[PDB]
Amino acid sequence: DYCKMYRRHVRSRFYSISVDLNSRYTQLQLVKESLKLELLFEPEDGHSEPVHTVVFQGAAGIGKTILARKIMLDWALGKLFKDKFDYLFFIHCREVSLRTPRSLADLIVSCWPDPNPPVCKILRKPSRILFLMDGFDELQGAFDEHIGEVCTDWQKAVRGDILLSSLIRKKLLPKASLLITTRPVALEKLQHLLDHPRHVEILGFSEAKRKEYFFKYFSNELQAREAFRLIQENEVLFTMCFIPLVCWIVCTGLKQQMETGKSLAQTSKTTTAVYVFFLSSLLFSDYLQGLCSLAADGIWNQKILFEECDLRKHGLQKTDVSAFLRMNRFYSFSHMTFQEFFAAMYYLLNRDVKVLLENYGKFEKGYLIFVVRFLFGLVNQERTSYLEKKLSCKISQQVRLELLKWIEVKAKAKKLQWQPSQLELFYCLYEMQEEDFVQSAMDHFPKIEINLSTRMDHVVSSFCIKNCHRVKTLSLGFFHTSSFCRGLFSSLSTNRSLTELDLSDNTLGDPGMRVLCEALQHPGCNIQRLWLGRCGLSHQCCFDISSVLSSSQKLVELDLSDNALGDFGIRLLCVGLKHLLCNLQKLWLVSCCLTSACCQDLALVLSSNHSLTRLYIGENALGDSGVQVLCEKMKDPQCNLQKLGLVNSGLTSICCSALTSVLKTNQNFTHLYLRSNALGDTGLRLLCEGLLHPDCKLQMLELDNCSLTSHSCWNLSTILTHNHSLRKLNLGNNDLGDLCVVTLCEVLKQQGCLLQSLQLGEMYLNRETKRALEALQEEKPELTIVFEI
Amino acid sequence: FHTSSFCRGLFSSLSTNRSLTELDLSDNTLGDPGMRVLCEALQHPGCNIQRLWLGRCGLSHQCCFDISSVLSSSQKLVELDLSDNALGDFGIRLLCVGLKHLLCNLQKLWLVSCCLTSACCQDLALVLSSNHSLTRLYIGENALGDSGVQVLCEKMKDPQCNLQKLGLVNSGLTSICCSALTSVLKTNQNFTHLYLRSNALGDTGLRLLCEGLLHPDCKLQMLELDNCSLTSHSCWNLSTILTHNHSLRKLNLGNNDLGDLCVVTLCEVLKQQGCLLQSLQLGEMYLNRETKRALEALQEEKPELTIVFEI
Ligand SMILES: CC(C)(O)c1coc(S(=O)(=O)NC(=O)Nc2c3c(cc4c2CCC4)C=CC3)c1
Ligand SMILES: Nc1ncnc2c1ncn2[C@@H]1O[C@H](COP(=O)(O)OP(=O)(O)O)[C@@H](O)[C@H]1O
Repeated sequence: DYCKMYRRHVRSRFYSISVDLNSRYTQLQLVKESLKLELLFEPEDGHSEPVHTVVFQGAAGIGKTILARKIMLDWALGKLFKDKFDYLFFIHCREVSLRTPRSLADLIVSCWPDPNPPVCKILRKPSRILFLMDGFDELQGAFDEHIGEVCTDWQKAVRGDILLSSLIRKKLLPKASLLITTRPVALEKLQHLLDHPRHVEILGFSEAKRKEYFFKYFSNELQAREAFRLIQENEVLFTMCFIPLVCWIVCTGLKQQMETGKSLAQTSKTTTAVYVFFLSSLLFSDYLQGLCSLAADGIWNQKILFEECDLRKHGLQKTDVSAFLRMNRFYSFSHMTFQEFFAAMYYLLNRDVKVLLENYGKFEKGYLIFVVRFLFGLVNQERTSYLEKKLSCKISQQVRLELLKWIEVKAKAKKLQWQPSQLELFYCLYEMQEEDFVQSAMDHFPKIEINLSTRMDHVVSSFCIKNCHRVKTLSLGFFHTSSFCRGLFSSLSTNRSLTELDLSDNTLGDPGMRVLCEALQHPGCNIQRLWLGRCGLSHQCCFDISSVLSSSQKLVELDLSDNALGDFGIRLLCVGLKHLLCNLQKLWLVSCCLTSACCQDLALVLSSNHSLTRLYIGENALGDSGVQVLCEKMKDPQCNLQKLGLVNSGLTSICCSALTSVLKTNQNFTHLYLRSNALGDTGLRLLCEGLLHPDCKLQMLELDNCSLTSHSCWNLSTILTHNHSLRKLNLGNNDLGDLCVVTLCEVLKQQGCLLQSLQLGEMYLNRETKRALEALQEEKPELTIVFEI
Repeated sequence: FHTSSFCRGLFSSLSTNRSLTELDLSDNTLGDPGMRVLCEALQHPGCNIQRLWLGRCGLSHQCCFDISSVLSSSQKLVELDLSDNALGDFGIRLLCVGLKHLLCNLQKLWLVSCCLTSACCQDLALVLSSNHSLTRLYIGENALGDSGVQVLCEKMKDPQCNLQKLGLVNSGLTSICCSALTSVLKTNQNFTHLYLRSNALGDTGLRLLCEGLLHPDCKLQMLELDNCSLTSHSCWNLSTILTHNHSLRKLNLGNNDLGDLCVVTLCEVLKQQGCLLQSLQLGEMYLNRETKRALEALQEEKPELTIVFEI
């Protein structure tokens, strides 16, 4: 059969990567943004748009190419896509040059062993055909201008980029399958070309998978066990080994060490500089210059399949082929990271460094930063000296100052979208490992925002913020953590500059919140502000937070919105709040799944803590009973509460009498919110009962969506005519009628009203009403209106 | 609520009424012949009506001839409404004859949703150079387009033009007419207000408006941009407008995805005392907690600068 012979041929091609593939292969961890490899293309939901558009993301050396070759070999061995698919094809960006227009026939002929495939027979059922695009970072060189060029003929010879762009949007063989493996850097535009794709990220080895990989690498079990033990000797190296490429490099280095008699613990002692130490252990200035210039010209030209002319220009000769390079004549680097490393080393042995600084972005997915990363690696004073004394060369030093200036350029720029993320900057600053320069070039980050998804991220963040000395606002993202939280927040207590800490929407969980709590109550921490919205906490964290409040006198405000604390959680918090050393001022408790029962406890807080100015207990099933319980204790003039809020509390007019008492008595209760409460006109009249009081101080009174009516409208007129202190108001979603609006207008006309804002959003008024509102805006422009819906 | 005889019998006395000043007839389907009857009722010298609203009356181009005669014969009428009547470009061509008359004292003219096109715009231009009493025009919700707006503006750039509060709500414009609007802002010294909602101006259009907004001779006292389908790329231009325009005192940005960075930059720009803005709206978008804190702060230290950030 044709499929059997083609599968045998691709098995022959993909048997090795030399070194055998499957024997050295080890499983990886992948999660859809764990998704099993055998569970790839079936739709989890029965209404999935074509499953044929799946995109893959991963780091450099994560195993996208190895995953592609492994799935191809499985399809060549009778494992996967036998009863489901029939044909699998391989397309590579490096081989498919964008300058030469081609067709799908060319790709099939290249993939087929026979230069004369049955093209007529194999282009009838695209369902059982899957096209693979590996290394997508070499395709969008002209997608930004070729949006409208569409080709749908399989036999038509059109530029490779245009043809693949046509393939992506499912119009050339629309029912065929596609599998694209990409770097995650520059997907922002590609998702526009994608028709309901599935983004799957690759995370690499776990601990057991790492041990399996060392077993499958070394031919000696004892040597593999010693390598494993020395990997756990260095925690940093063990964390770095989640990338299979680093495992390969360290295994080869340990092989070279033990065969030559060198000790293996030296490899473990070497951190963050695996590539440089590996190169030094493996091993002339003309050779280095030629190879470095070859890598640099490949960088500019996006060329990997070098020919003789490049080596002629760079002075490289036939005797200049080594292990890093590979001859196929075709010259190609074994893995790209090596050529970025050589290009980075070039600029320290066009030599103008500014090409790296500003010509970034000309290549999709940012080849340069990785390059520049090793630049920060090499410019390290100890590493620079070691490079000079190991290769007898000299390293330029103005490059460090230029890179510093680039650091401030990146930090202080405005159009921050095009630049790569700040986590890349922190990777660089961890790579270089120069304390004074890190501190000096890092004092330019008053506000730090980072999103963490692996052990390496946690380690680099720990180092970076530990180096920080002048940071004020800090945010974190645990995008998937007791050990993680400990490792990060241990340094935060020692940080004497931090003042605001954002952790909203992170599912750090309850034990992580506990870890944060014992981190905070250390006397060194200077955090005055802590936001914890939607953290997924519960009543357990309230005990720890209460301890923090009773022990810390620097914290000012605090947020706990949308955590199911409950009335028991509030009961736990009030113990800390009532403590005489609590300096809390603003306390959010929105949507904390509360009930009226907690309200009583809250009352004691208002008579035990005087620093609490504004409370926000909206969106809870408090009710009239709870509001009355709060108000009854709140009527004391000594109570210092200012800006209470009861948004969507399900109240009624019953609590309005208590609110009236509060307004009549308290002299500091300025603001007040009541939206989404069925107060009614009786409730508004009851509020008016206290609003007219000469001792009132209410400086705003929101009533949006209170389900009001025009019966208490005279009360509105009275409030405006007599309240000389109220300066804002809201009436959204209240059917008051045209007569009420015009009476409001005529009341506002006089100079005795000091109102400075009013909203009539979202209702249908009249033409006469609109004229009256325009007039009142005309003669008095200070009194703003938002009447327009 | 169900009229030639009816209209005659009623409006015969209205001409003799020496006290009436405003006459509302919105939503009445009095038809076109009834509107004619009203017209011969009005142009009697005794009538003192200064205000006539005719929204959704179901009129057509036929009534425009009679209304033009009324305008050319009456010197007491001040404003006039014709919203949601299918007048058409021919109806506007008929009206402009009366409007261009030297005895027309019209000040406010609504023409919202009059089924117009760009062709009428040229005629309207002559009005602005023939009638100086016309202060505010409202020609929104029509398929005018960039060509029509350019035709209006090209004649509108004269500093002698007395138009103040033009409006182009939902006119289907684009950034092309923004250069003409920039010229208007650069030249005219009385064009205070201006509406542009529901127009796909874009960030390029906002930059083009900023080109004339920054002019020291500007006088624009409000600039609505709600639902203009904006973005954060021209955001520096927003900062520049607030930092340099000392006359603008209102603004609208509803239904514009500007992003958190833009909102916080807006905040920090507004912080300084060099900004005289007295209102701003950020209705109907999803902001951030830090954004909300910044907005609450700017409301705290300076209470005069109102914000409607809450959706
Ligand atoms: C921000 C984000 C998600 O980490 C990212 C964005 O872009 C990339 S990547 O595609 O540049 N890959 C890499 O940097 N891999 C990589 C890493 C380390 C060490 C090495 C490599 C490559 C060889 C040595 C240590 C952590 C990652 C990653
Ligand atoms: N599944 C795997 N099993 C064993 N080694 C792997 C695996 N994936 C990657 N590697 C290691 O990574 C190297 C190849 O990296 P590659 O897959 O080309 O990275 P990328 O896919 O990011 O280009 C090989 O030397 C190999 O040792």
